[PDB]
Amino acid sequence: RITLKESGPPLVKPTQTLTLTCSFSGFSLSDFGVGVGWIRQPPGKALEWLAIIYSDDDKRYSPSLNTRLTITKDTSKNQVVLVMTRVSPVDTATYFCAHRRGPTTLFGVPIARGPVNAMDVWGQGITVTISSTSTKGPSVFPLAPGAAAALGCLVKDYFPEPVTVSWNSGALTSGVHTFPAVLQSSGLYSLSSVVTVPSSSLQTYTCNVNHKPSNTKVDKRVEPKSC
Amino acid sequence: ALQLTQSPSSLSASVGDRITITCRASQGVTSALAWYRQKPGSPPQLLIYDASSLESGVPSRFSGSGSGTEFTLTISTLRPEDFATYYCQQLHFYPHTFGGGTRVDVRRTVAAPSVFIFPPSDEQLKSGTASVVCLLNNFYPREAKVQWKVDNALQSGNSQESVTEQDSKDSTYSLSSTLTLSKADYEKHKVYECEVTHQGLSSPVTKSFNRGEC
Amino acid sequence: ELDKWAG
Repeated sequence: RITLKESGPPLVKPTQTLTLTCSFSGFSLSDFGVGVGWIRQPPGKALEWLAIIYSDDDKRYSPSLNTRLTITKDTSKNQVVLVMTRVSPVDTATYFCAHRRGPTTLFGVPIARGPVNAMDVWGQGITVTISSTSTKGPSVFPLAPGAAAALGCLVKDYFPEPVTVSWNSGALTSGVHTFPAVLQSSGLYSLSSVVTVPSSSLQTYTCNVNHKPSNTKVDKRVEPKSC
Repeated sequence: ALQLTQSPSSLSASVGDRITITCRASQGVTSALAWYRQKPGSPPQLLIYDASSLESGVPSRFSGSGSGTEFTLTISTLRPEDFATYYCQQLHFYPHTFGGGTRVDVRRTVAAPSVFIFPPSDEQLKSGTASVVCLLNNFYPREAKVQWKVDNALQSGNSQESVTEQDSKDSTYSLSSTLTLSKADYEKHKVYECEVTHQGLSSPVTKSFNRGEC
Repeated sequence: ELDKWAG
């Protein structure tokens, strides 16, 4: 059984250097033709290939990132390290390392190369956020209005993830939509949480927001304005 | 470099259906192509290697064929765990490219979004910023287009949006879009509009308000 | 260029 696992800092600041380690078990980077590669996935985006290293020590890099990447192996520790320099916000992504089989051998003779055509086992992935932001609590603002009515709370400018939002201390669940946060160009996150109700219920509505990182709890009652 | 284009980018289906996803390469990649299935929150999982070989432990309903520039993955009888995003990967040329992915989600009847526009709170305005949010609630299919207009000027580069995951009961999606402006710019205009295009809407729907109107 | 195990 082959397993891989990524480790490194969850948070990194722009211009800094990011070092990611892939520790694995079940194979050796001294085994014939084996490879270990790195692939990343920005939130909501496609997979992007970064680099790979083989047991005979040949290395290859994405041409778009070549100047900022270094991949290396430590055979005796069963680890592969990928160093990315000068990171910027667009480098925020989940980073995965993965195993690549070498050709099948028969009495130590390569006879099948078809198994090298895939990365067959992947690590769970490690989430890395690139922001110069310091820990900071959200500002919470009201969002106020088939014949459904909508209202919500805009949880703005906080760092880092995550934040939790519930409605009426947990009693309101139907019609609730809490969207995934977006990382603003400022380096702070922002999210909305809304709830749809029969245009008659306008019943009271309060969003309970909690950002553990900054010890910031806020309850904000939201109503249909006009005094 | 080499381009790998997946089709369709998104696909709706129901348990028991037969689906086929295709991947086309800009130059021939021989048989060096792999297919993966990735479920939300998890790493991609290898299904098919070398264009058509079934990876060990992978269920037989998955099948891959093709070589050169055109490949296909077919799942013969879709199971609930197959609602996910699929990717193809080329390993003939460096860099070892991935396709854009194809999202497979639960099919349900077309439903237009209920649209709502929210002006910025007076509380936010006092801090100097103005957020205008637009909500597209419970729609299907997933693709939707939101266009912000301020006093009829098309907005660009000053909004961000996020979409919920498919609802497990509804099978619909919801989308939130935030237009952000300084309090000053905000004050220099009157009509804030959120224009929405979607398959379930005969023509675009616009929700708007005039700033300061009381 | 070409993959390792190609040719």
